[PDB]
Amino acid sequence: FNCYFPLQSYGFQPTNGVGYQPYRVVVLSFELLHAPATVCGPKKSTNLV
Amino acid sequence: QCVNLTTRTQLPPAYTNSFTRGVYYPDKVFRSSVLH
Ligand SMILES: *[C@@H]1O[C@H](CO)[C@@H](O)[C@H](O)[C@H]1NC(C)=O
Repeated sequence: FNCYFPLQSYGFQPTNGVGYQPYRVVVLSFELLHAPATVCGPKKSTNLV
Repeated sequence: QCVNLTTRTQLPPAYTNSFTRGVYYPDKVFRSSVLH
């Protein structure tokens, strides 16, 4: 009474419908202008004028 | 490791005031000759 076990598991079966099909979710997070950016795409740098 | 110092003596939590302490550059953004 007034006591529940919070830890639970997601039921995963390959025959379940699309509602129960697990989707791996990778949330992409970033910081803007808070530091020099060390991650930048392969965009070739140019000369300075 | 867990060995206590013998001659060590406790002291009450005395307090001390600071003057300019706590002032720093907020971040990598630079400013000069201005008041922000
Ligand atoms: C020192 O002695 C106290 C009281 O017996 C003990 O709780 C503690 O674990 C010992 N070790 C240190 C260095 O605090």
